[PDB]
Amino acid sequence: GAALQVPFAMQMAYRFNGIGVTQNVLYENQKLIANQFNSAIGKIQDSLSSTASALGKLQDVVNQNAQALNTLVKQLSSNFGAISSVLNDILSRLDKVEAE
Amino acid sequence: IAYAMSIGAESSIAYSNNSIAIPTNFSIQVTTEVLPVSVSKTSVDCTMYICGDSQECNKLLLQYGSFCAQLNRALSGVAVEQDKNTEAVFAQVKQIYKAPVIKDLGGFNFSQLLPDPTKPSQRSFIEDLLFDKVTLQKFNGLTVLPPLLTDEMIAAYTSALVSGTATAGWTFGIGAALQVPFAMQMAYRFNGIGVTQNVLYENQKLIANQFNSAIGKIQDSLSSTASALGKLQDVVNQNAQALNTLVKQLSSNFGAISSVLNDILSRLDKVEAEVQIDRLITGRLQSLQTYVTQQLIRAAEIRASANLAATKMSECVLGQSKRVDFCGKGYHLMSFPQSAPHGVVFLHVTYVPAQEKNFTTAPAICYDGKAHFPREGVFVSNGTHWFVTQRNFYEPQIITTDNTFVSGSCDVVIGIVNNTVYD
Amino acid sequence: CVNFNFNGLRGTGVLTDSDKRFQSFQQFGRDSADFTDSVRDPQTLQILDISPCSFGGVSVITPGTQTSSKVAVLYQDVNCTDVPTALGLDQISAAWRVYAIGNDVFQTQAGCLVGAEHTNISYECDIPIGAGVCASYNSTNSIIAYAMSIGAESSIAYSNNSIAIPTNFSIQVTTEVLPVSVSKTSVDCTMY
Amino acid sequence: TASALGKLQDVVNQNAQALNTLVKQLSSNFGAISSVLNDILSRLDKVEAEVQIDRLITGRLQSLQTYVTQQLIRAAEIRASANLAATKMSECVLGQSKRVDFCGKGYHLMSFPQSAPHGVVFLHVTYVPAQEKNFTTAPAICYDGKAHF
Amino acid sequence: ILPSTEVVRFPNITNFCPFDKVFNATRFPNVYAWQRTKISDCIADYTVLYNSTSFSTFKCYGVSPSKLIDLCFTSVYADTFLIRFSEVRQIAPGETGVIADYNYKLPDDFTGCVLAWNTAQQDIGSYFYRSHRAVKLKPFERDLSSDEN
Ligand SMILES: *[C@@H]1O[C@H](CO)[C@@H](O[C@@H]2O[C@H](CO)[C@@H](O)[C@H](O)[C@H]2NC(C)=O)[C@H](O)[C@H]1NC(C)=O
Ligand SMILES: *[C@@H]1O[C@H](CO)[C@@H](O[C@@H]2O[C@H](CO)[C@@H](O)[C@H](O)[C@H]2NC(C)=O)[C@H](O)[C@H]1NC(C)=O
Ligand SMILES: *[C@@H]1O[C@H](CO)[C@@H](O[C@@H]2O[C@H](CO)[C@@H](O)[C@H](O)[C@H]2NC(C)=O)[C@H](O)[C@H]1NC(C)=O
Ligand SMILES: *[C@@H]1O[C@H](CO)[C@@H](O[C@@H]2O[C@H](CO)[C@@H](O)[C@H](O)[C@H]2NC(C)=O)[C@H](O)[C@H]1NC(C)=O
Ligand SMILES: *[C@@H]1O[C@H](CO)[C@@H](O[C@@H]2O[C@H](CO)[C@@H](O)[C@H](O)[C@H]2NC(C)=O)[C@H](O)[C@H]1NC(C)=O
Ligand SMILES: *[C@@H]1O[C@H](CO)[C@@H](O)[C@H](O)[C@H]1NC(C)=O
Ligand SMILES: *[C@@H]1O[C@H](CO)[C@@H](O)[C@H](O)[C@H]1NC(C)=O
Ligand SMILES: *[C@@H]1O[C@H](CO)[C@@H](O)[C@H](O)[C@H]1NC(C)=O
Ligand SMILES: *[C@@H]1O[C@H](CO)[C@@H](O)[C@H](O)[C@H]1NC(C)=O
Ligand SMILES: *[C@@H]1O[C@H](CO)[C@@H](O)[C@H](O)[C@H]1NC(C)=O
Ligand SMILES: *[C@@H]1O[C@H](CO)[C@@H](O)[C@H](O)[C@H]1NC(C)=O
Ligand SMILES: *[C@@H]1O[C@H](CO)[C@@H](O)[C@H](O)[C@H]1NC(C)=O
Repeated sequence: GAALQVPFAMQMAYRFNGIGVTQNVLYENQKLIANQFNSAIGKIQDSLSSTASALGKLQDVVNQNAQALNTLVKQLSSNFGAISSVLNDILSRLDKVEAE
Repeated sequence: IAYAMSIGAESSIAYSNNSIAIPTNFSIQVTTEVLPVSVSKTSVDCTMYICGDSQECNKLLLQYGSFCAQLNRALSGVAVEQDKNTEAVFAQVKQIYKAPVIKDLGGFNFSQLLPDPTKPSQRSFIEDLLFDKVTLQKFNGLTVLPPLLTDEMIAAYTSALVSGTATAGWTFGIGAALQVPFAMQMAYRFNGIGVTQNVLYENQKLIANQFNSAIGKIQDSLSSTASALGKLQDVVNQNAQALNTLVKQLSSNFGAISSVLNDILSRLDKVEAEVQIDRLITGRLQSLQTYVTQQLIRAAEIRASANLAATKMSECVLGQSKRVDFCGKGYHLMSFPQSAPHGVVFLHVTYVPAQEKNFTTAPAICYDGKAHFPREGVFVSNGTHWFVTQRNFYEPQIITTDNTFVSGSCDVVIGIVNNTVYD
Repeated sequence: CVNFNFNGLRGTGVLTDSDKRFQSFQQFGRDSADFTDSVRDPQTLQILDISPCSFGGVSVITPGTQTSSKVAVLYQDVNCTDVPTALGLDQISAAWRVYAIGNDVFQTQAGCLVGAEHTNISYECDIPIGAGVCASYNSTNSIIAYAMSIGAESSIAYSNNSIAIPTNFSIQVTTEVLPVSVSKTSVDCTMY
Repeated sequence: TASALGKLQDVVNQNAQALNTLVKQLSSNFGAISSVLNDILSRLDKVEAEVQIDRLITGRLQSLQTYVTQQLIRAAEIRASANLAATKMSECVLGQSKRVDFCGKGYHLMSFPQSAPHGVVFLHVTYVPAQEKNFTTAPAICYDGKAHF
Repeated sequence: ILPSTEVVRFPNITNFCPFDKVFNATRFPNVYAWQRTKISDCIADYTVLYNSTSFSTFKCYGVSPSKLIDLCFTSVYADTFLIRFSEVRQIAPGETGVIADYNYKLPDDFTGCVLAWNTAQQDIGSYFYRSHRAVKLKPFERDLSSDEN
């Protein structure tokens, strides 16, 4: 359906209520929970800024695509049993019936 | 015409820091999801594909016996694999339950989903519509073995599953089928959501007429638009395009003097035609290897979709799934399965709130220096009184010690308002 | 099944009198993926269709050769009366001529099956024939053929006001097996 | 019964069949004068044996490429099965899963994992009702002009 | 199944083919003015020439000399001329020389048979050939301009 407006403190309170933690828990130390959330956000921001290996899977995907394209342009450089890798000297040195 | 993509209509919600909006009325809608199960079991032959019953061509292929052994074994394994896929997605319950004598189960019409009793067939009306929507080289050795499960047995499976969901309850797969009335079955479908069980017992006729109208609307949507089942037609088109690609690749010469072996065997001596036949048989073997590899990739994708459909039938048909947006856009995920040519079609009956109303809201209630919190639902407020209601419907009652629980003090919580709590 | 040389068009097959539409100048007909399928003889000009000189759609159903060494033959895409015409038993061996026409022929949706007999009672599928029929060996020494039992037909009395409630339970342990990896095979450039 | 663990033996048989078919494809000639390179290098001059060795090396490279591609497909299928097993251990062993018919036929999905040669085996302890009894049923109860549920 | 017997069927043609009026004329033409004779409605015996004619070069491109019996041709042309003994090797597709550039060029998509025999006693005298053309000929072309330069 549509977006029904709910205040964020109660929406956290019913996030805990769907766990097994009783709803009263957040209403005693809401400031502690919010400061823990802010500290965790700052810590994951610092972890993203420091270590350049947390997002290695996307770089592996890009590296696999680049390695496939580089392998294709490397496979283009062989001759496959012909007299040369490039077609220009084959079309230049040989007649049609042999270069076919 | 050329434009930019509309990502959507820009909306805004007034987050006013103390107000909630509560639905006061609901609706029931049926959503259709289409999932492929298998593709056509294509088996190619060693003889009659490369060699047109030719003795010299066969004599040269007798140095490539293991290649066609690989191809035949791989294609037979893929065919057996999709027979297993079709068995696993449909044949989960073993006892084929018969249809009920009455198609009207507490006001909910079921004659569309089940086959009519005055017919010797087994496919229902919706399955007949689905069969009418989906529209479906032998001297080259490309033979399509028929599926192991015929469409009548698949129709019997779907009829057994739909009648089991209509007659039995959640225990359709677990143990034997325990009979439950469909009104109470839908009532405890509602009770596993957050909607209180009393809701269905006030407007059961409205709910049943909504279900009947949704069934008629999805039947009309199946009758009108010929693009709802495009995934199955895409699968059939991919198989036909692969076979047409193979018979088009058969028409090249692969560096030999001709595409066909007859004029090569007729115009040339054996010592010269040996090289040409070797080039042609090498090109055709690599063409078959390409076809078998692409068939393996397609069968892997179809296996993934069939396992997804088996999980959907194990979670949404045999029971109620509480995963959000797994089977349809809604709250409860009770579905009916229908057969389709190389596919399955799920009809999910989902519950969507419709009409909304604004209220002001506080988390806790201070009574006698004690903070009471609601056991279920939120504390809504009218212009005069304070009530408590459930989240997914508007049914308010007075604040009662049975509906709340006491915890903490009245100064440790922010946003609290205060009044009296009834005893 | 003959070798033919029609105007230098060497081939192998069975020639059958056909009525294909040719022009006044056409000498052979291209069909499927460039195959000579209709030809014209130069003497007493008429149209001959080159059928392939046997049937490629022949399946063999067997148990293990360490078990029985007993065989059954399935012909697809064809009836079972024209099995001698399609197979061509004028040239095939004597041991094939039992399975070409016999006392144990069975027409089904997927052709006909020779070597197995129908029993009306249905069991679980051992060897998947296809199109709903199955074959087995357990069934004093023969391959049996039947239709698949989809399950035992049950009925539940939906009586509009009655429930059935369990009064006793049980606990059972079920075993599921999942593969995790395969052998890590590495090949070398040298020595292969 | 020696057929309950047939999936692992199917995996091992598929790997062994792939390796055996690779060493069977090594025994062909691919249009050259012989399958082995020793008699080609012994009987022919280099200018003529160059073409035969080129044909053999092209055929063997395509055989290796076919084997590597089929190994990639098999590794994709095994990756899907291993991710399913990881989800099963994270949901049915590490805790209780409320999904219907995910881990065994029953109600609660508490599982024990055991190792297996290139595999895992889950033992689900499931709860199934056995004995049934018929009763008559009404949804609500009217007391004092009020409907109790 | 295996093949048996033959259903060889060839057209009812009874004419024997005039090899003596195309291979044994009184004097063969010049190479720069080569004649072309269309051969039609005859039988390609190739066996009356096995006596008293020694074939110095019989090279067939596209077909083989061992399979000329089995084939019936739609149409045959015969280009006939007379050259020196060392210049027979120039009549092949994809080749240059004096005869292959300035008198008679053969196409790259050739499907035929070159048939040449030495005869130093039948033809005695003087013949003409072109050696100073500005542009090489197109295939199967003829030029008779004696003083084009
Ligand atoms: C809640 O919504 C449903 C439909 O979404 C309403 O049901 C309709 O009511 C009108 C008025 O009586 C009928 O004419 C229609 O036949 C009903 N069904 C449908 C499918 O439109 C219902 O009245 C609404 N209830 C409230 C309290 O607003
Ligand atoms: C619930 O209240 C909000 C807040 O007013 C409504 O959103 C719109 O708010 C702006 C200013 O805040 C008003 O000018 C609009 O008139 C409001 N919209 C409407 C349709 O009145 C929100 O719409 C209200 N919910 C409902 C269901 O009307
Ligand atoms: C419920 O079923 C269980 C087994 O399904 C019954 O337990 C058995 O009871 C008999 C009778 O005393 C014992 O001999 C067996 O050893 C028990 N265990 C098993 C595994 O069979 C139990 O009695 C049943 N209870 C009721 C009330 O019917
Ligand atoms: C619960 O009641 C139903 C209804 O009778 C039982 O189903 C069968 O019903 C037919 C007629 O409807 C009777 O003739 C049969 O005798 C009933 N079966 C049996 C085994 O008695 C159903 O079986 C009952 N449940 C149980 C567990 O007995
Ligand atoms: C040798 O060649 C000559 C001429 O090429 C052949 O002579 C012809 O023979 C046939 C029948 O034998 C006669 O009808 C012709 O009149 C002959 N032609 C002449 C005399 O010019 C002769 O047959 C050949 N012999 C062999 C053994 O091949
Ligand atoms: C809000 O609902 C209560 C229900 O008892 C009613 O008494 C009150 O008058 C209502 N107030 C408004 C502003 O509608
Ligand atoms: C929400 O924020 C506004 C803005 O300051 C404030 O006036 C209001 O009291 C807040 N709501 C509650 C429940 O404190
Ligand atoms: C109720 O709340 C008001 C304002 O929030 C406060 O002034 C009053 O003292 C509260 N009642 C009691 C009994 O504390
Ligand atoms: C001669 O040619 C005609 C024309 O096709 C044919 O009908 C006839 O059978 C032929 N006779 C012989 C003896 O080949
Ligand atoms: C044989 O098969 C054809 C089509 O496959 C069918 O029309 C016919 O009825 C069958 N039986 C006979 C006796 O021809
Ligand atoms: C199948 O044949 C058996 C053997 O005579 C017979 O007893 C049985 O009744 C038959 N099945 C049916 C459904 O008639
Ligand atoms: C060709 O003609 C010459 C001169 O007429 C003659 O001497 C010779 O025998 C002939 N050869 C053949 C094969 O006819």
